[PDB]
Amino acid sequence: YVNDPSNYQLLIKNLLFSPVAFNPEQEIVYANHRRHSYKTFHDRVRQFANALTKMGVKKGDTVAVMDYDSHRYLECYFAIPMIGAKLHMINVRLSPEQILYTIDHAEDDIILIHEEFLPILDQIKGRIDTVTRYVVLRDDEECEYERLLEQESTEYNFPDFDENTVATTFYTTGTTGFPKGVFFTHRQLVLHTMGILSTIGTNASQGRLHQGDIYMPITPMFHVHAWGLPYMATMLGVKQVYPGKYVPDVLLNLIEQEKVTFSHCVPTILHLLLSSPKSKAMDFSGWKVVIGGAALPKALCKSALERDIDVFAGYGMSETGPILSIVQLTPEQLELDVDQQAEYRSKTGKKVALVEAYIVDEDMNKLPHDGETAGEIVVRAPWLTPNYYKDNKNSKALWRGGYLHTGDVAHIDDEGFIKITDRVKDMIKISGEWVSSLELEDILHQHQSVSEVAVIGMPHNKWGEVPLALVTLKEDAQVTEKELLGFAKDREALLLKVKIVDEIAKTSVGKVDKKELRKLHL
Amino acid sequence: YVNDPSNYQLLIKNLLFSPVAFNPEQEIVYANHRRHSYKTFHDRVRQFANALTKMGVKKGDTVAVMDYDSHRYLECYFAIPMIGAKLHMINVRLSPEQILYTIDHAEDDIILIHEEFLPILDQIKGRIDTVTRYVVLRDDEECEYERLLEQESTEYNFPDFDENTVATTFYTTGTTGFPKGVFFTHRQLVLHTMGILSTIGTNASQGRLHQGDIYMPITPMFHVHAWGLPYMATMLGVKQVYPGKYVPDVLLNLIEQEKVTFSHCVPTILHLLLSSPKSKAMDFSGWKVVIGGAALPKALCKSALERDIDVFAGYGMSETGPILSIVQLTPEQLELDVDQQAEYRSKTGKKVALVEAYIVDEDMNKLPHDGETAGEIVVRAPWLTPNYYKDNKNSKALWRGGYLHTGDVAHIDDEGFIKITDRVKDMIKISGEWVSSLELEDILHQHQSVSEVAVIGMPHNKWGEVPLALVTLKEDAQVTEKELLGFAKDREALLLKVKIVDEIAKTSVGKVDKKELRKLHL
Amino acid sequence: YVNDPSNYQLLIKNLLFSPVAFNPEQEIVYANHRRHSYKTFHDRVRQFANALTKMGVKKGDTVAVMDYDSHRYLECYFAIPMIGAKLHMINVRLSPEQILYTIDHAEDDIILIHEEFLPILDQIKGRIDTVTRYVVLRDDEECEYERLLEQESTEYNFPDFDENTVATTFYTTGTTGFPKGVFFTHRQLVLHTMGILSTIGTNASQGRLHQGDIYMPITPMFHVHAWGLPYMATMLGVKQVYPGKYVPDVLLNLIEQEKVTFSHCVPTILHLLLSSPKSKAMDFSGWKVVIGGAALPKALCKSALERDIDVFAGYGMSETGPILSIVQLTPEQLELDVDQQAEYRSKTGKKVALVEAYIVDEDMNKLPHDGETAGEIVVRAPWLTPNYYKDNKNSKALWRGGYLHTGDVAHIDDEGFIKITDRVKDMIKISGEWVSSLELEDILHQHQSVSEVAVIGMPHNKWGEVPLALVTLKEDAQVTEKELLGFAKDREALLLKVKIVDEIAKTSVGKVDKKELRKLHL
Ligand SMILES: Nc1ncnc2c1ncn2[C@@H]1O[C@H](COP(=O)(O)OP(=O)(O)NP(=O)(O)O)[C@@H](O)[C@H]1O
Ligand SMILES: Nc1ncnc2c1ncn2[C@@H]1O[C@H](COP(=O)(O)OP(=O)(O)NP(=O)(O)O)[C@@H](O)[C@H]1O
Ligand SMILES: Nc1ncnc2c1ncn2[C@@H]1O[C@H](COP(=O)(O)OP(=O)(O)NP(=O)(O)O)[C@@H](O)[C@H]1O
Ligand SMILES: [Mg+2]
Ligand SMILES: [Mg+2]
Ligand SMILES: [Mg+2]
Repeated sequence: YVNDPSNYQLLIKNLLFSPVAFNPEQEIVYANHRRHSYKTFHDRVRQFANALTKMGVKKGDTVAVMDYDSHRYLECYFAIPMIGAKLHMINVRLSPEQILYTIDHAEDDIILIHEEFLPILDQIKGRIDTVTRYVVLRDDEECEYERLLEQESTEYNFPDFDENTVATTFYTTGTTGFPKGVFFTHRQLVLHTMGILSTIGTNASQGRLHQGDIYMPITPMFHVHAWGLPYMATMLGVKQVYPGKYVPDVLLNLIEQEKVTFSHCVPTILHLLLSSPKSKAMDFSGWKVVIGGAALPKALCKSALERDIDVFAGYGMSETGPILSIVQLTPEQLELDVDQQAEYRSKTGKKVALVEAYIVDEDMNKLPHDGETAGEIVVRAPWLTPNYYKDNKNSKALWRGGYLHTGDVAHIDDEGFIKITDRVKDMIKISGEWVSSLELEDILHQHQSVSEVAVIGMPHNKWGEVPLALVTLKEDAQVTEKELLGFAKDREALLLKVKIVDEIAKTSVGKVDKKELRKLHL
Repeated sequence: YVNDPSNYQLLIKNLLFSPVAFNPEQEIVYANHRRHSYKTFHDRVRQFANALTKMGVKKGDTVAVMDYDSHRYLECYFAIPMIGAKLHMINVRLSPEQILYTIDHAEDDIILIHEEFLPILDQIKGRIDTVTRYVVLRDDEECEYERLLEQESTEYNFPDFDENTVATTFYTTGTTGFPKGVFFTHRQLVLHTMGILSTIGTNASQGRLHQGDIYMPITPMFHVHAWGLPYMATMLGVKQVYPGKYVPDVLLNLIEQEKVTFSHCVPTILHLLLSSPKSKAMDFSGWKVVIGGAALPKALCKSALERDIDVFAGYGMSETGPILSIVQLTPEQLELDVDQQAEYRSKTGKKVALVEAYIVDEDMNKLPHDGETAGEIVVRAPWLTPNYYKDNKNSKALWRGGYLHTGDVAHIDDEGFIKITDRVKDMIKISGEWVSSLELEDILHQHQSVSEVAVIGMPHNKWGEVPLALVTLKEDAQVTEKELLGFAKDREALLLKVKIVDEIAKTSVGKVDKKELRKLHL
Repeated sequence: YVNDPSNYQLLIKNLLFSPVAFNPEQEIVYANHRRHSYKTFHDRVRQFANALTKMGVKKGDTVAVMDYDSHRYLECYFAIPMIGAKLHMINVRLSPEQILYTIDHAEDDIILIHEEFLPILDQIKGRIDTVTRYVVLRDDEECEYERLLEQESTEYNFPDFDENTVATTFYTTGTTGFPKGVFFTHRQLVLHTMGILSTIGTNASQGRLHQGDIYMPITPMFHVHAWGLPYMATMLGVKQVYPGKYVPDVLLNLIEQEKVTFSHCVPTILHLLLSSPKSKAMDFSGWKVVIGGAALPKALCKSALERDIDVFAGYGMSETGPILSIVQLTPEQLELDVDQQAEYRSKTGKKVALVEAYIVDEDMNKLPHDGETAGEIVVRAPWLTPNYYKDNKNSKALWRGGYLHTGDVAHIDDEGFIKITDRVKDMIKISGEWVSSLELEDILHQHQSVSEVAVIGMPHNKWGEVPLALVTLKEDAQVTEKELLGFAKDREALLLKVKIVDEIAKTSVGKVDKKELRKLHL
């Protein structure tokens, strides 16, 4: 087969071999374990490509990875798609049965697994069918990955192919069902990297990623491509530090010792870092954390700002690149005091380059951006999944009306800021209105004796759903007093019914399992 | 969206609206039930398109059909792909559990079902999830299909789209596993129609389909697109007769009364037609039957030829268009007596236009075409399925080495004739050689007291498999005598071990279930 | 670059290596010069590919050919596109200045020229810039083509590429302007071959091309791909005879000696063949000539039919494949006497498979097919050129309204027969009506003393054009008598003005130059 050289294909190999800046002596660091350079990283990628080719991996095969944040994961990220194979990212926090389901669904050919998840694989080994090889990863010289890499040469000619070939795949958390498989191509990943770099690098003076930064991930990195940050960092040729296990002390040592300036985490990990005693005598005025898990609270943002940390929220939903929104503050808003700055930073943010992001009601009428009217977000972007893997009913509901349906209810204002209120499946329909469960669950959580609250909604057969607030307490506070306090705030008349429960069911990842609560409590 | 008009897309709507010949007053006949014209057929197709659009069917939806050969099936064949939807063909001869599996796997949106398969649907109705509507078809005016057609107008503007959009899908019989989903696009179907028309219409004087023929199908028509014949006939604008139930008497009346000249069936139906008493006083010297089920025997071919019937074999395997080979006789071979003509007609035939069809061993070395060396057939054609639906392990084994693996062992000769010997999974490996089970099962079936024979193969742990001949008899013939007769023919020394069984297990369609025999008998 | 094997590309190499029928011992014959077999033809094609690769020809280079009908031209037809280069066909009947213009416009890299056109090249050699090599072709062993072929081996691996790569190009005759460059791709040529084979091979009993025919071209073969016949014949594996110079005696010897059954020519050559004395004692009842030049007259058709020749007209216009219409007679019309059969055969014919062919007025309103209303023909087909080479103004006028504008006025009837009346640029607009010049020029040509007549049209500044009939006579017949005879036939009142001229200007090919007549006579 002969192709004309003029036709250019967007490939990940161009992301690695044609960076914005390449520094041969820049360091890739795996926490207290392994330091090497970029000129060693490229040779390592070529060696891994040779080893994969020797192993029988081809243009259609699937390699699954199950480990922590390390140099090996970045090497996989770059080497497996370049061969033409597909990289399946396994969520290690799922239950072993869910992991078995995802492995059978994806039909992986090779499995690279750390030596820490071996007991999990022991339970799920008899019932796995398609895997011809397991490669055990270790933090010492006894690693099979290192043994397989050290036999091959550092020379490899990476092929080019169509830019629409699938590169990566992973599964959703599954709070509402079984996990859903989402996949992306080489083109989509390259475009996402360039679009996000154009959006966040061109900011005037706040929340920008540039070639002088030092990057350390704090998100799982096996979920949403670690927000695409490991790709972007590799394009900038910046120093990269990989922590591994996420122990707050080792993280607060890696920051400081390595002078990390850019990272991204979730509100729980940020709270753990800020509350650790070792952080009380630590300098934080070089750190730019990006919070993208869910619903950055105002108090956490204010405390982080008072610690002189550049904190801003981002919004992505695991099948949209993932990045769709990033908080960017103009220099006029950089004067505002800590309260107003926290208010602006806590929002989901404005849409990134090449994104439509309309707000819509049902039937698709494109509600106005007045700042209080709420509706589902429908988006168009170069890096959206076209459907779900081996699913057609949910794929059909995903792209209804020619737009991707996120399933999140939000209100946009005149300035373009987006504020998510709830999920579509979690809204409470009283008569014809959609009542967000999050707002009144926060109202009830403002009580001193309330530990946690979940609102679901119970059928009335007269007007519709009626909110049901399942509350777990720490002290003795009475059921009637919750209703009295709720009447004292928020109009719900007498429709707020509160039930005291011993525990509130969670999911495997850690989110609240509302479907399980509906199963137990009507 | 704007497309340039110069770019031409191969679509089925071009197959219908730009035929080789269009005759407005040509007849479409449904046996003793409904006669109409082509000028009524086009209006009917447009009415069905309007009804489907009114029903909510869109460019990605799936419509399943479960009925006999009729005008309605042709209307579905043409109207469902033109809308952009996908036509799922349901094999009604499968067991209801297998039908449920295929329905769940395909995720059909609408189901059109005859009133005869309603009891089957009753068993499989609770466990079906994706179907929003069932349309019951009837042979009287009470048909819901006719009621839905008569409400709409005969005007419709059929959209154009990409020629790689999937048009049809169906599942394999499943003699070796569970059924496998295969799909084809608009381009592939159009190319298959044109290629087969070029191959069979240009024959000099034997076995040709031309614009003066009358076409009646005798194959299921819900399996392999009825060999693509209903499309091809519609391109030629020839008279089409649809029998329905396949009763030999009604078939032998439709031939004669309608003067059918071209058809296609399987050896069992042909034997039933030839053995019917009503055929003893019937003229057959205008009929050209195409036999494509499996292994046209020489005796049947000779008797059909003595009845002055133009009989020739065709080879296709349900995921290759299906047509790959057609027997075509040069005018020199038209002189040969009935025995030599039967020998030439019983073969699978030469490859059709735009087909490679190499013979190969294992490891892919492309064995010579000497006429006795046997190997697997590997093909390349414009109309091959790229993979299996929602399957990746079997898809990977399907296209190994860059060629489609049929799984049939055959030998090709210098003239180009192909003769299938067995299936790959049915070959017996004694020491290093592949022994076809079909040849020695025929040898054993030549016995007078043998009713049927199946050869599978039993492990020896010394050289390999050892053939095991499970034989069902009609009379008293002894186990030792089978071995003695086998030694008298065919070198197998003493390796032919014969076991007498009461019955031989079959599959749902009617083929011999060799996997079940291996499960019962070791 | 790696491509998946499932994706199939329509290429000419598949036309050669995957035919409908391949016969190794079938003969390719070059009249009284060279006989070889197909097994020699394939080796010759591979040798030519090796020689072209050795010469520096690449995937974008251009090779021009300037010779007669021979085996070498077929070898070029097949070998040059297979390499990926572009085959430029040079019309040797154009004036040397026009040939220079076309050569400079196309920018040919290599030129293969016969030893007969060498004096023409001598005049046009200084002013040619892009040609790095001339290869002189001869009918003896001193041919440079044979010398270049005999040095290479008969083994070559032909590459595959995109099916939209340009394969052939040539220029129009230029009766209305300068020649216009038209080009076609591999896909278009393959589709044209298959579509025409499906259309003409499936005819019941008249005018069909099958695998038992013997093919000899009588059209230039450097113009419109010789109607695509050399490709189609090669797909059928039929015997091919190439005459060379078109001497009527050698043609009438090649027919008879080689038993040619299928050919195609123009009315002038057919008249010369029928009027030759050697044809008076010749048997013609196996010959099927296809007449596609222009306007097959009824008298010629009747005389050819009385000679027991199967004659039918075809319509194509050098940028539409070219074939768009072929006359096909149903078996009911095969009973009709010679007069009615000649009437039916003289028409342009019905459209071939996959062709729309609407009749339209100006502004595009799609006039009815009543049989007498005339309008321009607008067509859609898989094998139409998308634009003109290096032209954008005429390309824009070519595809106005989303349909290709042929520029011919015709009327279609209820049965689908098309009858061209004139060209759009040749119609005479009296007040608001379009008067065909051909009809009244035939009326005037019915006079005994008229040798030839051309009607152009002279401005009146009152209602519009007024026909002007320039007539060249053989005898003394008077100007007034032409008008009197014209009034005796045909309503033109007194608007038919006739002028006697000594000679009527023709074009380089031989058609009447109406633009030159407008330049000389107002
Ligand atoms: N910045 C944010 N603010 C508020 N909510 C957010 C933010 N980022 C993400 N979310 C929510 O978290 C979700 C992340 O999606 P995902 O990672 O697939 O988990 P999931 O939706 O629970 N998986 P599934 O149960 O299959 O839908 C989004 O759909 C939002 O509902
Ligand atoms: N002319 C023929 N001569 C001999 N065998 C044939 C012929 N035509 C078809 N066959 C056989 O019949 C098969 C038809 O394939 P198909 O309709 O999918 O049934 P199947 O193979 O049993 N389905 P599956 O069990 O999933 O492979 C071919 O694969 C051949 O093995
Ligand atoms: N069967 C036919 N009957 C009548 N006229 C025909 C027939 N076939 C071709 N023609 C005419 O001949 C033309 C052939 O086109 P072509 O070979 O390009 O010559 P041309 O039109 O003179 N070149 P150009 O001057 O650039 O348009 C058609 O456009 C018709 O006008
Ligand atoms: Mg989600
Ligand atoms: Mg099969
Ligand atoms: Mg023209």
